Amino acid sequence: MVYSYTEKKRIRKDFGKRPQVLDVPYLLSIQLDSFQKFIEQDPEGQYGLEAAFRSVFPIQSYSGNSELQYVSYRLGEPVFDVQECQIRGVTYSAPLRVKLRLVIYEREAPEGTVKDIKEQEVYMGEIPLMTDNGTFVINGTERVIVSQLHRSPGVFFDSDKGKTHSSGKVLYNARIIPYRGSWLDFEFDPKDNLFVRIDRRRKLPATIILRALNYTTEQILDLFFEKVIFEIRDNKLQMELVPERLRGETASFDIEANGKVYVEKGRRITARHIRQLEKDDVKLIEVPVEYIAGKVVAKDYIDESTGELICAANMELSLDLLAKLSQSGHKRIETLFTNDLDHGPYISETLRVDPTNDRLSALVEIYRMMRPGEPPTREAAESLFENLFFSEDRYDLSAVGRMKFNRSLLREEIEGSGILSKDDIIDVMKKLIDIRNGKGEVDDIDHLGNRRIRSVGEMAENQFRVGLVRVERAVKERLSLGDLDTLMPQDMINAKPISAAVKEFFGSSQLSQFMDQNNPLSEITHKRRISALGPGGLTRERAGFEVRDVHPTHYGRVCPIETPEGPNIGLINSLSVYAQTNEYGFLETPYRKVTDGVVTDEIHYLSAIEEGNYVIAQANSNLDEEGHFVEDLVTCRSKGESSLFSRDQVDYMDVSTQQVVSVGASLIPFLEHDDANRALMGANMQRQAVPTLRADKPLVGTGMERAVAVDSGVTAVAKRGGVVQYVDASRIVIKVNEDEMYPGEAGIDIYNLTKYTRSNQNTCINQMPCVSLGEPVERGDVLADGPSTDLGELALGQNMRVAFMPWNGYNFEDSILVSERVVQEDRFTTIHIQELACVSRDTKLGPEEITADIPNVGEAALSKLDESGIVYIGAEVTGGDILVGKVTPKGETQLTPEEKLLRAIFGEKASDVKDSSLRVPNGVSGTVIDVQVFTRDGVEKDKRALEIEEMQLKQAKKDLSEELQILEAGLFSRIRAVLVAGGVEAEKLDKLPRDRWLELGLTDEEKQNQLEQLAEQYDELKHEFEKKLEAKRRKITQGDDLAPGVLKIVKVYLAVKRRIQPGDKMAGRHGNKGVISKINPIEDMPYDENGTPVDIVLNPLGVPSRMNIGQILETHLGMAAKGIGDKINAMLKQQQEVAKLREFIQRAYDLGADVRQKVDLSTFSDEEVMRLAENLRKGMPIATPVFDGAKEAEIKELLKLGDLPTSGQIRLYDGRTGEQFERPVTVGYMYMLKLNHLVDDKMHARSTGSYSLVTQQPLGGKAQFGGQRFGEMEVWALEAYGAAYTLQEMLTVKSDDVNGRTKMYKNIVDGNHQMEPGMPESFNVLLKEIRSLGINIELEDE
Amino acid sequence: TGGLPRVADLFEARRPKEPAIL
Amino acid sequence: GDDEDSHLGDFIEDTTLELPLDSATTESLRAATHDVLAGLTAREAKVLRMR
Amino acid sequence: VDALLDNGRRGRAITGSNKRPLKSLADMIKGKQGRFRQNLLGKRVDYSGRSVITVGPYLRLHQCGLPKKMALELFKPFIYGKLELRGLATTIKAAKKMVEREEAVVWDILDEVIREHPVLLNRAPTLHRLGIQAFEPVLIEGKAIQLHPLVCAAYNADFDGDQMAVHVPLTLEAQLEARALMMSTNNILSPANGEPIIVPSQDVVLGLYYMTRDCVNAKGEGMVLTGPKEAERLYRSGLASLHARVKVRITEYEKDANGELVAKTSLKDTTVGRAILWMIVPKGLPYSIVNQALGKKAISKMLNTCYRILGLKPTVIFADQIMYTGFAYAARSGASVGIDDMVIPEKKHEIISEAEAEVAEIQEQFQSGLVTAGERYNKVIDIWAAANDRVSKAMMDNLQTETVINRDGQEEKQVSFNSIYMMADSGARGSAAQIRQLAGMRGLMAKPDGSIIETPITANFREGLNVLQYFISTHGARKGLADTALKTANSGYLTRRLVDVA
Amino acid sequence: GITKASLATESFISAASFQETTRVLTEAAVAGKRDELRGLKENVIVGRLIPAGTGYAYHQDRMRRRAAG
Ligand SMILES: CO[C@H]1/C=C/O[C@@]2(C)Oc3c(C)c(O)c4c(O)c(c(/C=N/N5CCN(C)CC5)c(O)c4c3C2=O)NC(=O)/C(C)=C\C=C\[C@H](C)[C@H](O)[C@@H](C)[C@@H](O)[C@@H](C)[C@H](OC(C)=O)[C@@H]1C
Ligand SMILES: [Mg+2]
Repeated sequence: MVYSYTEKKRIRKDFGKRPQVLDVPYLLSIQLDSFQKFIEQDPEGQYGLEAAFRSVFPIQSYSGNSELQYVSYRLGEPVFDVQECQIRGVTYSAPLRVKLRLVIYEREAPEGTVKDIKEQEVYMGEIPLMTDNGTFVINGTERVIVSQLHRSPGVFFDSDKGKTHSSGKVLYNARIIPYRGSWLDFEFDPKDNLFVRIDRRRKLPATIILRALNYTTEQILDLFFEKVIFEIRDNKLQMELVPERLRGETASFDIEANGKVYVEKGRRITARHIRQLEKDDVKLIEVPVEYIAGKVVAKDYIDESTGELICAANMELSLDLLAKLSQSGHKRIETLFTNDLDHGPYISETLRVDPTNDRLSALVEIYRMMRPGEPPTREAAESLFENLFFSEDRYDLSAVGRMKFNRSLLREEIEGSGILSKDDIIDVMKKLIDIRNGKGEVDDIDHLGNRRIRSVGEMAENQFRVGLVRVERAVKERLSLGDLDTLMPQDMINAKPISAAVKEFFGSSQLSQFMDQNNPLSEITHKRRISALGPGGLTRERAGFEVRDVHPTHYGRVCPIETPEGPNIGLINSLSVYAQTNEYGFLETPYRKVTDGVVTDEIHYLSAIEEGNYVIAQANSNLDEEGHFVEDLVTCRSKGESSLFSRDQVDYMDVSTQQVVSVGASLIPFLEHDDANRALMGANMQRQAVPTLRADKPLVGTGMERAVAVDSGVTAVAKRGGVVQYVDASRIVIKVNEDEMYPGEAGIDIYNLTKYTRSNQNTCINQMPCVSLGEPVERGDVLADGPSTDLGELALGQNMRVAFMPWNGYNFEDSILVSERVVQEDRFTTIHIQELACVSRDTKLGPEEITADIPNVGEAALSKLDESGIVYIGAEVTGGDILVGKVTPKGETQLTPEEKLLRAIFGEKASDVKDSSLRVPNGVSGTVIDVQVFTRDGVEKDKRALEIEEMQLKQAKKDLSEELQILEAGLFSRIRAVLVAGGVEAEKLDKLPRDRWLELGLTDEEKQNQLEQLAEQYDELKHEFEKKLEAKRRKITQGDDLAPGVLKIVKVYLAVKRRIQPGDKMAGRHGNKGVISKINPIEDMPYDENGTPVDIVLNPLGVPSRMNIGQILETHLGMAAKGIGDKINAMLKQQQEVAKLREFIQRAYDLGADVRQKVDLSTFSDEEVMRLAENLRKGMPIATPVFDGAKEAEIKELLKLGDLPTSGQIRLYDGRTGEQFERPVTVGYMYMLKLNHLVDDKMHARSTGSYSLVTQQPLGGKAQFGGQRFGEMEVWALEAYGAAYTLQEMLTVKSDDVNGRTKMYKNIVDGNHQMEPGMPESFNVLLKEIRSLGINIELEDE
Repeated sequence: TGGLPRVADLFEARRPKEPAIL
Repeated sequence: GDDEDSHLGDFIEDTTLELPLDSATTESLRAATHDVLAGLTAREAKVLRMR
Repeated sequence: VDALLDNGRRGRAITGSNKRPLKSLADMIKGKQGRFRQNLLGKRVDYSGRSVITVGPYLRLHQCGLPKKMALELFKPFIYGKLELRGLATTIKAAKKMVEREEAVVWDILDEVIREHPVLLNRAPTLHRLGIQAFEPVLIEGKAIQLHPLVCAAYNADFDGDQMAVHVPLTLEAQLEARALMMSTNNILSPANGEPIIVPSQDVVLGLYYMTRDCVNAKGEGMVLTGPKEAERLYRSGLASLHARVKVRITEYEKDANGELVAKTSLKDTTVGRAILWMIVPKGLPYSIVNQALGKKAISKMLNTCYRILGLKPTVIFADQIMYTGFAYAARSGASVGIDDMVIPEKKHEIISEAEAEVAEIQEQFQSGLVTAGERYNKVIDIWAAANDRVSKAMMDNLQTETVINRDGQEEKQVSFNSIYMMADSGARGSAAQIRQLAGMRGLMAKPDGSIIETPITANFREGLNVLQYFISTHGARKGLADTALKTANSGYLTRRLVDVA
Repeated sequence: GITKASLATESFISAASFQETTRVLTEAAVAGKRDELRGLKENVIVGRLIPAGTGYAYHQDRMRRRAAG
């Protein structure tokens, strides 16, 4: 706070104006919070194991009155820890121990229990655990589970205008999507007939569902339609008139009542006429007997006398029907209110297409729809229909479903039942009908209020839930016949069923994937990731551009520019900087509440639907002092659109200027200047930078780079503040400050650094200490850097001097021309750690031996192996060397005449064993940094395995002893201090042996109780050391359990150092790729007047076409930065004094006006200042905020301080001719990444390799790669040219002809180039396959 | 209309939606 | 993998075949021993070709 | 029996212990699409390889750089047979041990087997027949394939890491097929239209544009020289500027006789640069072709006429030279791009203001009901659009001619020598549209549903875009990426139906 | 239309390639259709010289030997 200790070492100069009101939260939040919610004790149905338990429980038997309920659960300590779990290969997991209660009710109750046995914590499954960094270890490999984005459960109303039927007219359909259970769809048609289909099944007329809910015809019309009252009073037809009913209709006759004619025939009834009737209160008018010819009667009508049905409900009345029901004494007739514009007569026409009548009829036709072909039954239809939407078992909307359902239906209750009710169905239909009537609107799927985000916690809960139902069937099945007190809740509940639901998820699921770890950003950008793919999601082939496209709701939640560019674009994205999961699971973003005309710093998080109505200001706005908007009108976005908004209107304002982007995009300096296409590519490639040998630091930056390094776990951050007691390349020991220290045990924090080891991507992950002996460190400071981090910042590469100019075509397209100085400085060098394996299996002929005796190898070959047959640690090896000797039995070689003479002449005994030994792949060369030997339990460990075991044994004791020693000294040094208070004897105390100190007491005080405390914790450690050593020894000596057939396994780990060579991919942060073309001597490099060459020569032509201008700015400011450095490098080399240095640096940190940096003279003028300058002499680190970043003027002014031109261009001279270059060229310092495509991976070549058995075709078996695949398109290419023979040779002798290939090869060596082609085995196989059927296929003629 | 799909329609001879008569 | 037409059987190599880079060397050793058997007397050649 | 022959026509029997239905004999033939054997894709091929490609400007148009290691493994049989043909190896085994040892003598054996022996190079999207071309191999240290720049167009091959595949023509007929059909030099013209596909690409054409160009006053203006020879002697020595207006004696040729080359000599009014370039132009081409500014369009029509007049061989050797010289002089030019190279109009801010009153005018007309909402919208959209055109044609005038220089008098004005303009004018890279986005305001973007936002992007890239402006820019990007990524696959489908029908 | 016109090809091996295989094989097998090659697709499947370009000389020379003395 107000600058840290490693901030005193080096400070990044920060342009940008806008003060940051909110700071970047924990970037790993999502991953961690969710699982914390999954596994936790929640005393209620809130999601958790508790809830998932309470769902499937209690389990009662079938009618047997045997019930099983649930008490409580617990997670046991992990069997192995995370590190051990990786080496051995098992999964990092904890036992789930759950208390169960078995009750059996006395048969023919009043409910009472014969006996209830409480089975103490039956064990079911081991659930995986998340690392502190948010990763899971499934089998020895760090894996991340990506959050999913799917359609939220609820109701959704869509259109389908256009494409359907090509008549226009649109359509309106509703869809009810539960979290679990079947889908219910409502949709219209061109005939305005409402239809319903359950799931995707056959279309059915809508009303058939209402009947299954026990609604008669009479009640369907009464729900969806209003009532037009017709009275027969005195004689001939009066009618009730609601004055609003006449809008949108033309008078069909004389409209007159109260002796006054309001409207005549042929006069449409407008707002004027309607006003007259409303104000004159005309309830009853006289109508003709012919008007009811179209009106549909509402209820049923019978003849009171004859008891016969005159007309059924929902029947069109006619002039004759009116006569037959009038003489029967009917005064009133109810008809439908039907308007072809406002309230539509839809349901009415749906009934006429309805084949059913009563509930049983509908249930039959429904049961026969879902499960057709089988005879229907009443109980079957009833059972099915009740099991669909009404069963607590087979249907749930959960909380999100019910909430959005009720919310979208304009209800009050925000939470409710998890099944569907008749009230619920009726309302949805009403809304669809309301929309067709023109009042109300349809949602859109792309809105982020309808897009829900799951995550590890939620997903595991579903899987664990699945386990409990499949175990549920069993418990009931067993509790059916159970004998009373013999069985207990163990014999019922199994492990394998439940354990396998969760195991099948984490093990293989589209959402569980290898952490992409070549790079911290890669990690951290993977752990925040969204996916619309996988189970319960769409597929690349299924969904179109609507969903892929960026939506207005994406602001501040999902990053627009970080998405993969490819088959799935917009199907991934990444999480925004400030985004957070809504309580219900939506995406909400931070905002500032603007009351009256002031911008308040209270933050308010708004979800996608929450933000809709409010008016939100811009992150970039000008306010001052009290924070009143400076301009009279300011740019804002309100509803789905952006326009200028008035001074005091705005309800809220953006929190930060960054909040729109993602950690990836937030790391691109001068992002505001790059076209979005190149920006995408930039944040996409930045994740690919393989770390380097020397972590550099970005010279040009954003200021997020600090946050990414620390929040990702690659680095090591101080737990508590203090002074460094001990610094080693291995560990770091900090003596805690007492204020931060807990009273007991005293303590020091010991950090064990990760050393050279294999990453998932086979890169090198190694930590280095960044602090010096006896240096003050404060809590939350970086103790040691990881790979690709520099002094706490994030360096994914190394910045270097770059010049833009065509150089003799060697840069032609994007190609990059790099000075030899770069490769000599070994700065772009990269370290790879590869794991190679050797397996000794079991064959029916015999077991395979790892022995060092290998047929047909010289003494030079077997040199690098020890007596046991495994290469020594540290021995440098190259391609072809034997890492592990292996030999497998193959008996009776069955040789030939000429081979027998050869052996006869040379008297060689051809061994009964063939050589399987593991040898280094062709071309890769490195140093062996390690060897592991896993052995089956029961086979005798060989020499080397034992040597290794003793070493590990010995190594374990040293580490543990090291622990105890530093720990004990740390504790006794505190006892010395407490003993000196109240009874101080300074020189006296340290004379006698330290172990006997514990006897001295103290005067009555808490200090006596402190000595007591330290005593307890001391002895605890003494024994804790003991127990830890024992466990480790057993874990070392215990034979690791292996697969079937494998007797023993040897894994060798090589550390290859690849530097850089033509063909490697290199790119800047701006989306500018390149492939190094030529490596040029320093002699030929363009140099400046000072004689200093330039490291890299880029082609300028790439800049205008792809519009990324930041890459130029990044160069310029960079140049300026190096300037401030170089200057300092001179004054430090001048050793001017603390004053001059201090003076000049201050000038830099101010820079002319109005920036947020502030600065020094709080810093200690001597020890702190001189150290800061020493770190800046390489260059002056600068921070360009994302959209707050520096400006041209600021850069030129910094260039003024630099001594370098404003143009940013200088004169350059060709190192060859020494002559000048016409025109100035731009030179500066651009940060550049080495992506890992490196050419000596991609390159492959094959002459003649192995071949596939089923069809003879080139197949790589040696990691000697199978040949290149020759396609259809490539065939056409040969056919367009006239080249027939190349094509025949391509698809015959070169591949598929088992003869022609050998007959050819012999000709190639004989020196005769020909081909004797024959027939490709593919077509030759096809003949037998065809002939294998009843088809006779012959080859005719001659 | 137009574009690459327009080309495919031409070579596919498809009779248009609201054609003329000769 | 890939959901692609790659199926397990497509990855099983043939071990009973003889590689051409080899078959050429078989045809060569014949030419070799046939050359060297001409270095002996007609009876030594007949006797060695017989044994 | 049914399940055996063709499974799925009745019950779909499922395989033992595995849920997935067992594949029957009919399913063995069938697939996606039709047959698996020849359908894409289609059998693996021996003697082949692949890797990342890089530039290699030194190459002649008929060759390509091949990694030493790739070539060793590819020609292994050739190497073995040649090694014991000359008697460097006792037998094939000893030869194998030799190349496996990489004995120094073997590299020389490979130079023999490579010399006259084309290899086939291919790229991903094999569309037209130019997708495969033959080259003469050149042994190269390093793991990257070097590809002659002039061909990169036919392949649509960038250097951003695209990889290419190599194939060896084993049989003799294939060697001669490769050399006489698929050789690089034998297809220089697109089969779609007779225009040359070997047209120089970007650096090279910027070279020739900077070469033949003229400023108003430069060292040596007005003097006279005997011939192109002494023109280069003048330039390289630093006496004369590359572009200065100068009369020099040149000798052109016209074959306008009957199969016979006429010669004619005169004093041509030209520049120094065009004089030097004339050294390359073969024979019967007139000097008229090089006397202009030589943009990318003209520089192609140069090659075409050269082909339609002198024939093939002269055109090839011509083409090589243009590339070599293009790259070379462009490097001398020191063309670059700075931030001060993008000139914003001084009048931009004013145009925006004027265009801003119209919108507030139409708004006032809509508030009073004088105009309907839709009619309002269309109006505002039009004025902003007109504004964009105004600024574009503002910055275009300023950028283009603003070089104002003095010859012996006060002033005169010519086409600007500003870096970015030369790029866009020559035809190398960049275009009036993209330049407009750099300096003048860029556009009015479009919301996903296809409507166009009525508040354009008033800023550009030389200035900053604020949050909103960038966000609005995003939809356009995303539809772009999406359209190409899906539309790439679609193009292929069209050719498929076509080649099937033909 | 192009997709419709490509449907008719005399040679069935070509048709079994891009059309629906099952139907082609049956519908041809009943009539006892005898495929003479002569086309491109079919010669590629069976693996001999394409009846165009370099191969055109071959096919020509064979086509005349056929149905001839
Ligand atoms: C279990 O997951 C598998 C299958 C799901 O099946 C399936 C259908 O559902 C998917 C989901 C849910 C995804 O979220 C996904 C994905 O997010 C993604 C790619 C495509 N990846 N690329 C492929 C390589 N390519 C040349 C670059 C683009 C995918 O295909 C998928 C994907 C599927 O296809 N990509 C990215 O997100 C981006 C932009 C970066 C990720 C980079 C690192 C490198 C990857 O994480 C590596 C570490 C692996 O993790 C994956 C390979 C997972 O494989 C394993 C073994 O771990 C694989 C997703
Ligand atoms: Mg590319």
